[PDB]
Amino acid sequence: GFPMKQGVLLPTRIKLLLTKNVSCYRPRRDGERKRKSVRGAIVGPDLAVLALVIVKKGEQELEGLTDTTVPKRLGPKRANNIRKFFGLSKEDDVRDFVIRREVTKGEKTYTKAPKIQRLVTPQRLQRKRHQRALKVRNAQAQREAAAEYAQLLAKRLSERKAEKAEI
Amino acid sequence: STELTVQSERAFQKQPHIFNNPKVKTSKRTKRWYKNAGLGFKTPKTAIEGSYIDKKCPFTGLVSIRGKILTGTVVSTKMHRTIVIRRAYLHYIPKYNRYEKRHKNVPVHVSPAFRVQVGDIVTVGQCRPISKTVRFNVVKVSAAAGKANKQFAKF
Amino acid sequence: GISRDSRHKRSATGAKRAQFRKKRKFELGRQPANTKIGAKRIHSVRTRGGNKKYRALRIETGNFSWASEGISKKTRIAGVVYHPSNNELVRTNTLTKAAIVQIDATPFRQWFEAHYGQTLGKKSKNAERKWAARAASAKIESSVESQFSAGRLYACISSRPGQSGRCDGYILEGEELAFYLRRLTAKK
Amino acid sequence: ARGPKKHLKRLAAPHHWLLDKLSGCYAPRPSAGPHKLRESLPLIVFLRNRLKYALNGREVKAILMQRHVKVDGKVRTDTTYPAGFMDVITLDATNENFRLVYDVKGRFAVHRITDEEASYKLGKVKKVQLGKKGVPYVVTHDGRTIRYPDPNIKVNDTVKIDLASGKITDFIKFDAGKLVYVTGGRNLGRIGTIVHKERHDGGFDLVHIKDSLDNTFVTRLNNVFVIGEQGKPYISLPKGKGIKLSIAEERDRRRAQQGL
RNA sequence: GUGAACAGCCUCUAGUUGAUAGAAUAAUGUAGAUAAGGGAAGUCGGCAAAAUAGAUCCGUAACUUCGGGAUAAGGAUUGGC
RNA sequence: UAUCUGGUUGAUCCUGCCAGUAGUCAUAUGCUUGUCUCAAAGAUUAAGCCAUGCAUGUCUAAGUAUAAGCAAUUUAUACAGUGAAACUGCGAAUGGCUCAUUAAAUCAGUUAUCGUUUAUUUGAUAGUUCACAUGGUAUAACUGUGGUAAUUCUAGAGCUAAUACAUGCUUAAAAUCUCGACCCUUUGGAAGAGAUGUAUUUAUUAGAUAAAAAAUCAAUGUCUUCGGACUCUUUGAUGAUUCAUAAUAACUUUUCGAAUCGCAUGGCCUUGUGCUGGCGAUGGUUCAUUCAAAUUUCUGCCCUAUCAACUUUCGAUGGUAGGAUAGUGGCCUACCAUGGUUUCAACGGGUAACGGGGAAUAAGGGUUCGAUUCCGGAGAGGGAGCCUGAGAAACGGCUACCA
RNA sequence: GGACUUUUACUUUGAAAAAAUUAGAGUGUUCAAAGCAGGCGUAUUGCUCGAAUAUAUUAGCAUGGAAUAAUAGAAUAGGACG
RNA sequence: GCCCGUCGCUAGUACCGAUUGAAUGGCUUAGUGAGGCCUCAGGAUCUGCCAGAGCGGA
Ligand SMILES: CN[C@@H]1[C@@H](O)[C@@H](O[C@@H]2[C@@H](O)[C@H](O[C@H]3O[C@H](CN)CC[C@H]3N)[C@@H](N)C[C@H]2N)OC[C@]1(C)O
Ligand SMILES: [Mg+2]
Ligand SMILES: [Mg+2]
Ligand SMILES: [Mg+2]
Ligand SMILES: [Mg+2]
Ligand SMILES: [Mg+2]
Ligand SMILES: [Mg+2]
Ligand SMILES: [Mg+2]
Ligand SMILES: [Mg+2]
Ligand SMILES: [Mg+2]
Ligand SMILES: [Mg+2]
Ligand SMILES: [Mg+2]
Ligand SMILES: [Mg+2]
Ligand SMILES: [Mg+2]
Ligand SMILES: [Mg+2]
Ligand SMILES: [Mg+2]
Ligand SMILES: [Mg+2]
Ligand SMILES: [Mg+2]
Ligand SMILES: [Mg+2]
Ligand SMILES: [Mg+2]
Ligand SMILES: [Mg+2]
Ligand SMILES: [Mg+2]
Ligand SMILES: [Mg+2]
Ligand SMILES: [Mg+2]
Ligand SMILES: [Mg+2]
Ligand SMILES: [Mg+2]
Ligand SMILES: [Mg+2]
Ligand SMILES: [Mg+2]
Ligand SMILES: [Mg+2]
Ligand SMILES: [Mg+2]
Ligand SMILES: [Mg+2]
Ligand SMILES: [Mg+2]
Ligand SMILES: [Mg+2]
Ligand SMILES: [Mg+2]
Ligand SMILES: [Mg+2]
Ligand SMILES: [Mg+2]
Ligand SMILES: [Mg+2]
Ligand SMILES: [Mg+2]
Ligand SMILES: [Mg+2]
Ligand SMILES: [Mg+2]
Ligand SMILES: [Mg+2]
Ligand SMILES: [Mg+2]
Ligand SMILES: [Mg+2]
Ligand SMILES: [Mg+2]
Ligand SMILES: [Mg+2]
Ligand SMILES: [Mg+2]
Ligand SMILES: [Mg+2]
Ligand SMILES: [Mg+2]
Ligand SMILES: [Mg+2]
Ligand SMILES: [Mg+2]
Ligand SMILES: [Mg+2]
Ligand SMILES: [Mg+2]
Ligand SMILES: [Mg+2]
Ligand SMILES: [Mg+2]
Ligand SMILES: [Mg+2]
Ligand SMILES: [Mg+2]
Ligand SMILES: [Mg+2]
Repeated sequence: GFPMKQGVLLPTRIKLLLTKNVSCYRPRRDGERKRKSVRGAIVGPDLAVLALVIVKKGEQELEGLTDTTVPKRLGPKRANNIRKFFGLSKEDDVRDFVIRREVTKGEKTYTKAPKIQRLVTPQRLQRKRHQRALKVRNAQAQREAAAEYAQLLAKRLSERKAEKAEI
Repeated sequence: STELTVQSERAFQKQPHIFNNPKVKTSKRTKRWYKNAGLGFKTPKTAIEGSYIDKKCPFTGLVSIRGKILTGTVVSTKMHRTIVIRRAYLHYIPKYNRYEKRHKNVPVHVSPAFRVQVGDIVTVGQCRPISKTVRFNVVKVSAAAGKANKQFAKF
Repeated sequence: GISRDSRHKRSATGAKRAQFRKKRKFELGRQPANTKIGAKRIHSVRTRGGNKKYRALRIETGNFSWASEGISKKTRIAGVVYHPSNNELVRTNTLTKAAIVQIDATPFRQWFEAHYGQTLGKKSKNAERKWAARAASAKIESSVESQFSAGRLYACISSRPGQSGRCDGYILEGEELAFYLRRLTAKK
Repeated sequence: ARGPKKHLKRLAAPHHWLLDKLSGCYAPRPSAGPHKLRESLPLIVFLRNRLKYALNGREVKAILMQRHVKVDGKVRTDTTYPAGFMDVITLDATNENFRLVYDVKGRFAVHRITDEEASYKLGKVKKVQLGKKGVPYVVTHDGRTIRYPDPNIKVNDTVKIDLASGKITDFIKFDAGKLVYVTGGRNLGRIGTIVHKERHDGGFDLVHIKDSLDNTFVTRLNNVFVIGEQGKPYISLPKGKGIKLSIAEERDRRRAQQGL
């Protein structure tokens, strides 16, 4: 049952150290590395099973493979992803261009669809406008508070020059 | 110790960030930074008049004196730019209601501001760790002779 | 791994100390960068508390200041002529703090003969203006001057390249450049 | 020991909390915040043991999660929040306003104030530093960073604070003859008047104090919190106003008037 | 010349190339070699044989007539440029 | 709460022990056992070994839902209720257990950080960046086709998201700097062009005060009442700094400066789906604060000389330089010096030794104990090594060895 | 703030000192070991005392003391004051 | 009367003692040396700035 991990260049099974972001290993803790037993990448009589992907068709259709056909699972979700599945540029208003899936509860047959993420909304510009707002509205108020000091200290120095008259 | 060569190390010895501009011609040569260590301690003249370098000198160097301050007499001058003092003290045994003589030998780095001799009492301020042994630094020298003169020639 | 603990070593009395507890990740130490010249390549140590550090090895360029000219220009590093710690660093041309290199002089020569116009060693309207407001300060030093003919200037590395990833420093000048000048050709 | 400790065993709990030996295992651990672990009251010890409004801890959260509690105007929904000296706890139901302040015996007091007095509070400047880009900032025993202050404010002084905004509305210097609050030391909780301060270059300035019964003592400069000018406190003092009768003079007060 | 050396190995001067000869290459011999794994089981007996080996640096027990035992034992190192 | 009695002689008074007597927050054992309240307990031997179960998980109006999930009705042809799984985040470094180690170690009281790191909490802090009606893919769950006696093992194929992954726009006023096309001869003056947030590395300048005045040399500031003249604008903290902070020249596989989410939806016309705006969530750099951490100053241990010299192969003591670390430091490395401890007991050996709070015994003085409910330290069979992370040299994490 | 100061032992006082333990005030857990509670009316809409105190020592810091006991000084004056 | 030493019976404890004795625990020269980490490389296949080409990223 030991899988093939490409890159080893061996007919033989060898043990390795497996990490995040490599196959044959599903790390069960943060930073967990585990020593597992990988089967080599070169084919041999020793394999119970082999995995093959068809690069080109052939003069004979194959029963459960070329003859039949499957649907994809889910349609585009991200806005521009629907936009670039259908090729709509940014005008065409991808809302009604979302894909919808049916289902039926005891003749009640119903509808559902994605929620288009990274959609441009009126709500979403209200925040953007608000952010450039706070940042400038804050900016100047600190300049005035700075002038309150430049007045408080400079008019403290006009108290210190006028007390020289008391001397 | 110290007391010549100023440059004797393969490294060029200099104070950090104290710059003598070559184009601006000075008749004093060296521009020498110092401070007063504080805690009511005179930064001595020789720290200013001196030509020396050492960065473990609490007056011209980058170590700061803080924490304990200690009295003790110098038993060993044998190390260059550090020395060991014997601070004695008495220990009270409650059962017998008496005292027993103890001592603790404190290595302390002596800046080359001072000429220290064996037998001279010394005041010593605490500083950051300097060497493996030395957490303390010579600050004030309390004995200028310690019988040195009473030995004299015949006549 | 490496441990900077004093729990090893010995007493001041010269007593063997027993092994107490274990190594902790916070007593830790790491390998020397042994940073070199050529082909900039740098790895980043992730240190205690976030705090990336930057491992120089193979840096061919760094920012060097002209001490008495108040200006700084990045150059090439041409080698290492000296080092106070181990001579093997000069031989291997390894880059460390207080390591004596040679740099370029051309970014400094391009800038001096612009800011001044005095053509080391060897017409515009407002140009001759400030050129004349200058000089009197154009004398420099014979020992920095004569260097410029060779096309390489004696600098000193003031940074920690394995720590900071940058090789920076100042041009040897005045008393330092005078001193290394002795050991430089009293060793060579 | 491999990390920060997240519990408190209820013995090592600070005793000015006045928590009973049994009935539990652990104290609540005061969270990080304005006030230090040793010196602080968590709202749970307040809303439960002091004010007896909440019997559980379960009730203390079921309360705080209604926003009812708030400190210095902010709502403060965290149970272990490290409330402490000078803090103003305002229940909007019951319209109660408390300032957290010390008895003479050294604990925190349950001491009410007006709807008005609630809106300002003192704090002691713990250092005066020049911040980034020139702005000098002052910072207080309760952890408030306040910028653009009066250059005549120095360390160990005290400050009036707005609590709506945070600005300084007045500053009381540290000079001989000021009303003073003792936070820390055995004398903690005693009050007022500062006869002298002994220098001691090298740390730990001693401060003599005389209350007005004309009793005298000393504490650390660090333990001196300037509360105002002689005879006039800037905030409402509690019953007894930090005098300290001896165990006999407190024995006659109890063995005479109240009750029998 | 190598080297501690008048050792061994190679050389210069000189002096020989003298000792029956040819052709084969069985056994058995004389003289010299090497043997997988085991390691004295062989044998009166380790007979024979093998292993050791120089230098530089480290390290060295009983015991002793204190002179020794000692190269004890046991280690590391070694070219070229 | 200051107590003795019995035992050597034929008798005697002594020495001196045995024995008697008393208590024990001290274990064990034996006989016997009705009640209330309180409640220690596999420490001592063996930190010896372990079957099984359980002991660490986690979601708000508010980072990602198209479950082929349930459920609504009830407004939602993008979504919206509720919500397994999975991604994202955080936690898993606390707790709990044990005392093996450990005798200048730990620990305790007392110091130090002008020697360092710190998630978080709390308080401050951001107009400066070159499709902005908001830019790119690449994946789990899932789907389906699979291998193995065997595990929280996973392979191949087909989808699809983000506060994951990786990119990348933006904003006022002014000012100081450099360059500088021209004309201009005079103390000469100039349109216009760039640069300037923050963070990083370096170097240089400021960061004054110790009481008062003068000539000269180069550069070069601000006023002419045209010869000359000229500042009482900066002055922060500490016992003390190269400190806080500031400025100049550059440097950078440029750190950060919101491509985020919940509620509500209200103005304002010059009517463009134009331009605005509420209550708060999560973030984000720096500084402080807090929660911590790591070192650290003085002084303090049991028995032992049938342990008297110890330390420096191969760091012992110190210097210089670099490397390294979060940082100081022989922490390591090069060259250099010959140093450091001890009869005031070093060094060594032992400890049926973790240290402290405390415990028993009640003239005082002492003696004896403390594995154990609190603090500190160590460890998770023995050793080392390490990933993740603010935090571990973690063990209910991994890797290796030995068992 | 400047400029200097022979250094010690001792004894005074103080500041800084975890809880629990202990000593001990308060409170009638029905007594009691305990515990730190509780105690009062107008017991249908509240009032209110509490949770004291002391011990902590050797060392460290701060301070009054100048006896007892050490310590240094002027003699080949290289002495003191100006 | 008391009383001593060899000799002799019985029991117990310790000592010396060939076995170049044995065991436990801890340090250690030398030899060999897993492992992760740093570093010099490498480059199953897969992307960057439909004949094809340059130099950076995974
Ligand atoms: C061997 N014979 C005995 C020996 O057994 C021993 O006996 C005495 C005995 O005589 C004493 O006791 C005698 O004398 C006492 C005089 N007051 C009274 C009691 C009586 N039995 C005992 N107290 C002690 C023994 N060790 O001492 C004396 C002895 C003669 O040597
Ligand atoms: Mg940081
Ligand atoms: Mg102070
Ligand atoms: Mg201090
Ligand atoms: Mg020879
Ligand atoms: Mg020969
Ligand atoms: Mg012939
Ligand atoms: Mg013959
Ligand atoms: Mg023949
Ligand atoms: Mg023939
Ligand atoms: Mg033959
Ligand atoms: Mg052969
Ligand atoms: Mg063989
Ligand atoms: Mg063999
Ligand atoms: Mg053999
Ligand atoms: Mg044989
Ligand atoms: Mg044999
Ligand atoms: Mg035989
Ligand atoms: Mg025989
Ligand atoms: Mg024989
Ligand atoms: Mg033989
Ligand atoms: Mg051999
Ligand atoms: Mg041999
Ligand atoms: Mg060769
Ligand atoms: Mg009993
Ligand atoms: Mg009965
Ligand atoms: Mg056990
Ligand atoms: Mg076990
Ligand atoms: Mg929902
Ligand atoms: Mg998760
Ligand atoms: Mg724990
Ligand atoms: Mg132990
Ligand atoms: Mg914040
Ligand atoms: Mg984020
Ligand atoms: Mg000064
Ligand atoms: Mg600096
Ligand atoms: Mg700075
Ligand atoms: Mg969203
Ligand atoms: Mg050194
Ligand atoms: Mg360091
Ligand atoms: Mg033990
Ligand atoms: Mg003990
Ligand atoms: Mg005790
Ligand atoms: Mg204990
Ligand atoms: Mg137990
Ligand atoms: Mg541990
Ligand atoms: Mg072992
Ligand atoms: Mg071991
Ligand atoms: Mg472990
Ligand atoms: Mg476990
Ligand atoms: Mg655990
Ligand atoms: Mg074995
Ligand atoms: Mg074993
Ligand atoms: Mg005690
Ligand atoms: Mg007899
Ligand atoms: Mg025996
Ligand atoms: Mg070895």
